Amino acid sequence: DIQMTQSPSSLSASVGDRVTITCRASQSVWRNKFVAWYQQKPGKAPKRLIYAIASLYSGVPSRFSGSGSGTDFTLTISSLQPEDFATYYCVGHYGSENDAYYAFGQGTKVEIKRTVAAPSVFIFPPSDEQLKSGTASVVCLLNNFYPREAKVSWYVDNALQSGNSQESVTEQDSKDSTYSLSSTLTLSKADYEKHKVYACEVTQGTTSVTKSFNRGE
Amino acid sequence: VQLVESGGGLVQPGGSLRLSCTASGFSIDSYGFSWVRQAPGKGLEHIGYLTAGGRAFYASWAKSRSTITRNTNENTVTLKMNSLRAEDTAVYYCAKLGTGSRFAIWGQGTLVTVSSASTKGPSVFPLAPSSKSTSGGTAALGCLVKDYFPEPVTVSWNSGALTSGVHTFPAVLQSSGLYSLSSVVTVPSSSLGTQTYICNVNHKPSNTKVDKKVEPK
Repeated sequence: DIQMTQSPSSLSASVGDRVTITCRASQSVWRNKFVAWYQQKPGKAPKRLIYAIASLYSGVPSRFSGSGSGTDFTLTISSLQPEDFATYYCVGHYGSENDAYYAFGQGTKVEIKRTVAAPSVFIFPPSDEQLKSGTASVVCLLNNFYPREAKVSWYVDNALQSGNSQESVTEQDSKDSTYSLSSTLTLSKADYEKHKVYACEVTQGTTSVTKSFNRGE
Repeated sequence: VQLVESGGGLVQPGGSLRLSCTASGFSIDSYGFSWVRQAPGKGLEHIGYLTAGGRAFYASWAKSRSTITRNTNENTVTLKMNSLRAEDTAVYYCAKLGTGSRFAIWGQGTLVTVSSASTKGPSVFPLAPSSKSTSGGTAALGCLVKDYFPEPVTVSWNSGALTSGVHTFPAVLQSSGLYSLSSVVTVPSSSLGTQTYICNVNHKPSNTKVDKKVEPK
């Protein structure tokens, strides 16, 4: 086997910052040079950026450069751009006449650092159409916030909910560098029609924002 | 030149996958090829490698369950894996990784879903704009795409004429074993009485397309 260990595992940097990602192979890579760097943007297959430690592939932006030898390798982004939001992998090959193993590093997430932005919070009751299926989904939207971290808490007639919500986050927006999050509270039709006030509470820093509705209004 | 994976689809828990990788524009035995995969929300993972000479080396985690072979007649390299786990649900690629050479090539990848659920098209419920999902002159609306299997769905708005402010969230796997996601869009509140908003949901695995008009209130 061979493995690759990348550092850091995630980073934030401002537009135009220099970014450095390091990678340590558990074995000497083949011919001391068989290391590539891959980039995976959101919703895309992986794309090779650099091969043989430092060779930039045709059509890869020139702010990407690779360095190192033996078992220690480094990817440098000289001037971070929003389009660089991706997970980056070093890929190493261990070879001998009786060996041929490859490994990806664990990946390094890169995002753009910007100023904090408060989310715009919207809450949606279940449709009457879904209720006839026996299930009620209450959706809470947190739109265009930064940074990615936020706490969402569901309240039903002031009772804190637990274990019946699921959350999902977008990738960083290429233009405003914000994220968006959805929290969906799932209830039985019986439970939903039994209570009145539904509230989603969003906490970012020193601010909590709660959007609510009363059932059937 | 082209690599094309085939044999993807559904596998019951504890079953086996059988994937083929068909080369176009060259003979499959002029190079060595890798099988790689990526589970949802995880990093890329090397499975095994078949040298140009036809010898199969496996990453240790995969060796006990996996078999990689070659069929020069059909110009294919094959992957078989047994006792499939939930954690084996992933997009699988064949690839010459190009860690040291300029020649790299990847297939487009094929999804393998390891589950006891069966194929089901989505129910698409409105996330209606209201006085509550309006703040200032911005209204939020969307569609809840619930209870489909397997991944993926694609969502557009008004046949692709509307993309600004659209957020289509990653799918979540519900306890039922079916997937769910919401797609949302913010629009001028002043458009709600005039403009028609239709989400177009496509679920290729079930050959189902749903167009849901989202009306206010």
